[PDB]
Amino acid sequence: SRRGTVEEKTAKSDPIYRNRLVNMLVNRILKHGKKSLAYQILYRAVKKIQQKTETNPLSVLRQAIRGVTPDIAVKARRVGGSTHQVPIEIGSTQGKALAIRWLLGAARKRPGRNMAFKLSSELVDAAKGSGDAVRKKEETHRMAEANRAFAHFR
Amino acid sequence: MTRSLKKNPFVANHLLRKIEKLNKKAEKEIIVTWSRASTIIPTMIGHTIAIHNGREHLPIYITDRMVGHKLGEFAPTLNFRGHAKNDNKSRR
Amino acid sequence: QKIRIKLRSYWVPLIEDSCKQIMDAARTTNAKTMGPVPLPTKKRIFCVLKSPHVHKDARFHFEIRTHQRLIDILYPTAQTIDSLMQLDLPAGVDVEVKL
Amino acid sequence: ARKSLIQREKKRRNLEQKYHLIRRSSKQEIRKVTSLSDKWEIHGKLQSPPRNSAPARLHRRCFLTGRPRANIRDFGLSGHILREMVHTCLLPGATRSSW
Amino acid sequence: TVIGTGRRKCAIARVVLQEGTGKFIINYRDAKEYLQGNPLWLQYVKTPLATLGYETNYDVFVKAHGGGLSGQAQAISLGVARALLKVSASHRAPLKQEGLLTRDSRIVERKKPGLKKARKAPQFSKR
Amino acid sequence: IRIGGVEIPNHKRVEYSLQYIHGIGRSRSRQILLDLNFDNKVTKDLSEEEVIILRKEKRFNRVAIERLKEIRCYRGIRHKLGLPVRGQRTKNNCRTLKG
RNA sequence: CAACGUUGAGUUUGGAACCCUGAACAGACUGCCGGUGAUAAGCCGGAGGAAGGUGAGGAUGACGUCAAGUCAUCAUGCCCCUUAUGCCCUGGGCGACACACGUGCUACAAUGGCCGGGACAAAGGGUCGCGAUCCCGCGAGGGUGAGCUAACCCCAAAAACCCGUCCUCAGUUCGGAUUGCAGGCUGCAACUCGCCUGCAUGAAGCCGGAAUCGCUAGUAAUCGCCGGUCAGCAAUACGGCGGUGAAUU
Repeated sequence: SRRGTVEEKTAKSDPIYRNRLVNMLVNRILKHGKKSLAYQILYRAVKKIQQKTETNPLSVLRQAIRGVTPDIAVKARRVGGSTHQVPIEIGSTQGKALAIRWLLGAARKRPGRNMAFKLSSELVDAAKGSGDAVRKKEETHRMAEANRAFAHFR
Repeated sequence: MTRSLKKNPFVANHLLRKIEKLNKKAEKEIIVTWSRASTIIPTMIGHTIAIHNGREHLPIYITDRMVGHKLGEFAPTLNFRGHAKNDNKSRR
Repeated sequence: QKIRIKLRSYWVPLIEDSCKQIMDAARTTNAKTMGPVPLPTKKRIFCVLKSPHVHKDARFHFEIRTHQRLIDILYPTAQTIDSLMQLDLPAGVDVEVKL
Repeated sequence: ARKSLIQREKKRRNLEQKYHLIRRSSKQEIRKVTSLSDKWEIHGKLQSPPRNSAPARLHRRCFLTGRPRANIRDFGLSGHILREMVHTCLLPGATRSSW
Repeated sequence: TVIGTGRRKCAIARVVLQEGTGKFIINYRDAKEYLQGNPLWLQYVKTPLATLGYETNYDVFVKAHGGGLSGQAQAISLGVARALLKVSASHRAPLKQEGLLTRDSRIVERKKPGLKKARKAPQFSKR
Repeated sequence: IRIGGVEIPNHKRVEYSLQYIHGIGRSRSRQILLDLNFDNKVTKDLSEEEVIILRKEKRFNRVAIERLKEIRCYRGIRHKLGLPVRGQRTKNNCRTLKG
């Protein structure tokens, strides 16, 4: 931490809408180095969502992922001999990163049609309360707050 | 099954010369052979060719159904599952 | 333009000093010469095992840098042939004369 | 590597300049597939003379020791002794490499 | 006429700026013709002209050779950015703020011996 | 409709529907579109004459499986046992010809 | 090969400006500013800059550890064989199997397959060789045969990618194992033992337990090509080249 300080690794922003945090969603859905076709998964899910919702595609993206974004998660740390399941509070930098990992997996673990419909379905299912994407937010809260005594408050 | 055949099937000189000497008025069946890279020519009908495999010479019969074969695929290279004499079992 | 000579060797300070001599001794004879223009080097890279047994790692690298350069004379005069044929100075360079 | 094994292959090199020098072009006219339908068997059948003779039976071997494997066409030596020659200074343009 | 080099990986692209209409011609073909099938990385070619406002006033001719389609596109962007320095030295400050004058030193180099994909070490048998 | 044999193709296009029958693959499905003169359209929108001229093109099912087991000859070894016939190691792999 | 005359193909005269090419030279040295820190070192940021904090990455890996490996590379002590564990040849074997383990490759798809059109690379190879053009064959390939001894000729027309179309997740217009029949090519010669082509067949397999491996950037992942060995065992081994291009600390 003291020896060698790196802030973050960032590439070029979102195509025409201009956003650096949404550019991580195209980089995580990235399969074997194809950024040319990974663009067709995010931007076609922006084109097909405007009929299901009313407002702008950047707004419905942020209003839905707040139900997938965690506040507290469990990490494995050992002290004295026994492995303690101590829960550390997750910030805004790692919390936005953990939200797009479970929305990535929930899209691939639903073999229906193409990835243009699989990502578009799990985008609106987070607003109402359905799918494997929103279930992992309440599942990590079952592991957390139950082991609240292992970690002291701020 | 299709091997390395072009126009020349490649049959040894010591194979055909000894069979053409026996195809004068048709006599003698038992003949010893060492070359297994040789091809079967239709005049080998009725002649029992004993081909080498490293161990000994095995007496194999040649008919009309076996023309495009090499005589080496007839003689077993090693011991697997097929036709062989029942060996006398010693101590286990 | 007419007579083309190819100079091939391994070390660079040897050919650059030998090809510069075929420019200073070729301009004082008669016609003009096109300066020492070097064409791309054909560098090879191949590996070989060091230990005579089972040690697939620690494999080395051998380099054979074939440095090639060209110099052309415009008009072949009688006094240019008496210079270049007698000026046999190469210690490790090979000269190929083409028409 | 042995003086009995290198010699067995030197006797396979002496018939390459006897049988494969002029009378190889006598069989090379009919072993190949001709554009015409008339391809003769008589020469391909009576092809008994090359018993110990074959161009594919030739192995290069090392010029100092003589082992059949890892022979480079450029040097002619094997990877163990080819190394001992370049680690010293016995070959021009055999310096240390990077990439 | 103003010259400008601009390199990326192994892709060199000589940019020569001149005043005119505004048509971009890359290797005897148009900007939409060479980079066909609507590539998104075509927008990064027109970015050094967008921040200053010169696309409708200046015309360009560029010869690209080497690298890939995404490697050639960033070679034009640096080539025009270095060429917009010779027309006026005052247009250096708003252009260097984005990092268009700077070259990306990232290169996919040699594959080291003993390893497969350069850094990837061969896995041995576990206990 | 019965095209030939026991196998009846349904609801798919003519470029794949014929691949269910033995003797016809991906290549021989395109070969019977030059002599039969038709496109790669669906099997539901045809004619009564277009099935009869398609029935004239092949038809050798069930007896096509009989020509694969054919004779027996002298060899045909490792087939009567159930092994790979080639140079594969049957000690660990090759469950394709086994049970 | 910009500007200028064009058989549009730099093609010709011509031009050396640019790209490239090949030798030299300049440049990062925390050096400069500020903060932290013991008014040190160093670290954290910034300025100027193509590039900074050993720039990225090689080569280079001490005294020594395991009497670890190699006397089948070679050399050598000792010992042993020496009408012989010496020598020649033919055929066979090393790519044998009820199984086990390691290291890899090809898939379970549709961010994929297939058909047609179509945009860019780097690095190397080659004269008992690399082999275009044309003709013929569905194809491998064969006939004839130019040029290059080579940034002037050839080996290649690089693949992802991309547009349109089709399919549209049923073990499938996914996958190719296996098998039959018919060929090509290299060599005395290829059944055991080959590579490749053509036709047909077309399973296992729906991402896989315990356990476990590599990688922090242009790396992981993935997509093509070349070389060495070599008559021949051409994208699955090794070495070498480039295309696209992350994640997290």
